[PDB]
Amino acid sequence: PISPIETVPVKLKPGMDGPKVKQWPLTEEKIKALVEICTEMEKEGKISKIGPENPYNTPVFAIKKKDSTKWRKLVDFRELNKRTQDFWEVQLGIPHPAGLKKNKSVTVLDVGDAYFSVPLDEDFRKYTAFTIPSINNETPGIRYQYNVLPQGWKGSPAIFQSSMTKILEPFKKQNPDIVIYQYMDDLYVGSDLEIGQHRTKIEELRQHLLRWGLTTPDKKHQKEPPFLWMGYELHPDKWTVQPIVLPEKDSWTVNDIQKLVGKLNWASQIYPGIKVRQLSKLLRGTKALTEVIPLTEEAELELAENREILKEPVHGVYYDPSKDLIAEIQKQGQGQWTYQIYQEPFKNLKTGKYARMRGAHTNDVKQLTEAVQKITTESIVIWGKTPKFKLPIQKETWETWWTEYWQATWIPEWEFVNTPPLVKLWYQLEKEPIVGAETFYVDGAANRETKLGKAGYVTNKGRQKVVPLTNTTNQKTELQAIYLALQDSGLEVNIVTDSQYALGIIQAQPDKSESELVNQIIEQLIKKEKVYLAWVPAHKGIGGNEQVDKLVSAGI
Amino acid sequence: PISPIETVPVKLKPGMDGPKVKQWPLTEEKIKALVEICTEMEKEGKISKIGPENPYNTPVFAIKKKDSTKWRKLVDFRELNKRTQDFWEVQLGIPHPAGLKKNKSVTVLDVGDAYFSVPLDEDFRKYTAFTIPSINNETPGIRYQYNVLPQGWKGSPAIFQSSMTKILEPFKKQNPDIVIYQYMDDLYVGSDLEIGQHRTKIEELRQHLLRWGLTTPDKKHQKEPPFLWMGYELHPDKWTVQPIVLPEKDSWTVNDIQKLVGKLNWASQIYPGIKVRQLSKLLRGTKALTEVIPLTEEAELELAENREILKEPVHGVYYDPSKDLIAEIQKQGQGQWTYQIYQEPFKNLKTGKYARMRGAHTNDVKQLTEAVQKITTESIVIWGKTPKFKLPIQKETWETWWTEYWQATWIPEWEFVNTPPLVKLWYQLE
Ligand SMILES: COc1ccc2c(c1)N(C(=O)OC(C)C)[C@@H](CSC)C(=S)N2
Repeated sequence: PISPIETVPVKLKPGMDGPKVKQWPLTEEKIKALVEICTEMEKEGKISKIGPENPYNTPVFAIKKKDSTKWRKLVDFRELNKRTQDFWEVQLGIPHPAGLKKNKSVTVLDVGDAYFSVPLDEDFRKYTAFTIPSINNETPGIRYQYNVLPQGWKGSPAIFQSSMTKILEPFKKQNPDIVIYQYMDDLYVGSDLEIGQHRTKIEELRQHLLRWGLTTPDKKHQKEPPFLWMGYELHPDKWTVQPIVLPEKDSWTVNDIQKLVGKLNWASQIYPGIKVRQLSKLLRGTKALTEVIPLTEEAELELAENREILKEPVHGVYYDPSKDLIAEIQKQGQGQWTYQIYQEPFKNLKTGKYARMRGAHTNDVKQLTEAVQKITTESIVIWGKTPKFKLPIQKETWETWWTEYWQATWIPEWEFVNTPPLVKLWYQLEKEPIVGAETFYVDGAANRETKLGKAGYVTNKGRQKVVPLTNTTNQKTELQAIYLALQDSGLEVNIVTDSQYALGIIQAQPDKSESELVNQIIEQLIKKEKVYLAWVPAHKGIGGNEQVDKLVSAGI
Repeated sequence: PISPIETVPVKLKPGMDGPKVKQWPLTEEKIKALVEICTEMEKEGKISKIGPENPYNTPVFAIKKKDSTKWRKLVDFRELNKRTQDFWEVQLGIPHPAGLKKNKSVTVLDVGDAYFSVPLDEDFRKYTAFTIPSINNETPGIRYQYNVLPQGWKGSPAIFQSSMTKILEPFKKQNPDIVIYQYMDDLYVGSDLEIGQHRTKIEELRQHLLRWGLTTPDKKHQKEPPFLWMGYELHPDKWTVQPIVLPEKDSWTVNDIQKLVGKLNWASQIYPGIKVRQLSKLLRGTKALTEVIPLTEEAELELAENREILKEPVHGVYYDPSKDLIAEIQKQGQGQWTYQIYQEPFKNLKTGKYARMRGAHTNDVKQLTEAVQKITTESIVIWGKTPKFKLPIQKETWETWWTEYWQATWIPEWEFVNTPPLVKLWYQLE
């Protein structure tokens, strides 16, 4: 049944014309199966035979699924989709179960083939044209043309949604309180009316729709209470994804690890603590899906650690605005952090994770704040609100940090919390130069081509030292020189550098870097009493720099 | 009321289709507020909901421009401007009165509402499409297109230029010694007469305007400690400075000399020919730090002579209108921040220092946003162009909190700095 609703005007991308594909015939039983549908599709008015005029073709596939009983066809408008104008984004994102409201009764209606009920613009029909020659191609005039929204076509979804939005409006107002949502071929209706008062209203909606032209052949609520919406498992007061199973192999490929990382990533929503750190760390190699990446003990100790979690069911609660929002975060180490957002304690609303990847060595605090951000962001995306923050940070360590750092930030409403993995700044590089402490003029360099470097220092009291290095970088040398300077010094020290780069990392105050050298330096910094770092230019610089590099150079 | 007035055909540069821009997710209150606004504007005939046939989009925001009571719907037209107006920067472009800067006192006032009566080209309206975001994607986005002239848009005042000029003439005639620039929904008015006389002269224009049309310069009111009353009152009679400032005392120890030389070495990239060598000579001997070493002979020649090149900078004072301005601010001491506008690195056209009283609301973001806003007006007045900003702040961070303290009608282009520069000194430039 065709819907009377007004059809939106559709044109082709400027100066373009529609498809002309006079397809290669098939005298198969398929050619009769075609008209079996057509000369019964036109009866329902979905299509219409058009005259031998200008209307140009689009390929028909007479196929049918593996013994589908009902042999159903489908025209593929691949070339038409190319020609048609651009519409508004349908899949502008999906709603997240994390910020929905508690509903007494929810219903879902099947809006498939409802695309087929909504009509198509008259000054456009001609483009969806198609012909189909039978016996000996001596009867070509079996030329049909669509009147509704063609399955698979470009406009089809964006228009349908619009038409439905249009259609639901009068109904959404005769009873404002009941909310409706729609997507693809599903209609998630919902309200807080007693089952009977509720189930009647549904049949009311059904008749309304049916009064236009759309159809819901399913007598009532046909979709079983537990729903598989975009994988998610939906129940009246809880949510998850029941089918969350990842197989164990022994010699897998990049192809398979990608799906793993992704299924794991998916699970991060409710399952607290899931880490994909080492799990993804390996995929970093130049992509070739069929190449087998051998697992590391870390990658092994991570999956099973995850399997442990994923083995048992854990659900998610729903949103209730009347109650305030709160989020808590905590560190897992190696850059991994994890969060949970709740309202009622241990009434898990949603969870997730952040990890500072690729861009190595950074401060712990910058991470925590980078974390807050993802959350802040994702909250607005969901609840349109920003949560109260429960985070392991001493107020003074934050005060000093933003008062120290160069880049700008703002962490809203937050409160302290204790958990062993506490975030704090272990050291601070001295602001002013330490008076009694020895001055280590330092320098480092390497023969970029040969990779053989020499690192070292000289002190105010002529305490020199130079140590060789091979298969290292010019920068590795620069840092090695500082570590050296730290080692051989007392509790308080003043160190001066030639490289601006070197300076940066130390001032950045990181911790727990995978880089073996940086850790060593970090530990030295923590062990120290006071450390004043200074920076002077590399080449034209003096102050000792006009000797410390003549001391560390040899080879070319 | 649908006005039968004739419109001007708006066609952009071919090979450039309309803005398909992602709408930032907004706060609940902010959304309801936009809905309020739009619903009334819809009745007023101003804007109209559209269908799927319109794929274009533009970001909308919610501001508290007045004095933070009612919500102002701000539209991010940045793209459309690019997409149309850079060819209508010539076609019907409003020229800049190059002395507005040399002027003694200027005032800015909303003239946005003016464009609302006037209609927008039928075949172009589609490009003004914007979307009000539904929370958690609950419902489909709310889509309208402007039917009249858009506030944020740069093409709007261009069209109204004719109408504006006319509505200005009586004031322009009786008052010649007063300049009037129109960059967007704002009118900049400059005078060389003092405050008292000037405010009464402004009220005059406001009155004049309001007389000559429902063009309403929104109400005068106070705020901060030493109580103000009407319009944003700038004073470009002092829009110049030398924020360099070397240590007039701290030049005794090794470190002081060490640190000194580096800033001087960076200054070399800007002010050419700076003698640092003779001064850096009394360092070479690897001597201890904190050692109070008195300054030598030939080394003093490198200071005093190059300390006067720091108080007299002239070179490529030139400004290319074919190129764009780039302003980069950097976080300094608690309350202070420092900006630098240039078009080609080191070639610094304007260099200033911003600083909001540390105490009122010691917020980090507010400060920056405030800065940018000011830094920008500083540009318009002096060049009639908004700079691309190199922001020392996290992308995601800004995209969240900017719209909060944004009391401007316009929105400049921006970028984010993810790198710490040695550039930060006691008083720094670029
Ligand atoms: C067991 O299914 C549900 C349980 C709670 C909710 C929903 C479905 N919601 C929905 O939009 O359907 C899909 C897209 C999730 C709506 C009520 S249906 C309008 C809300 S506010 N909370």
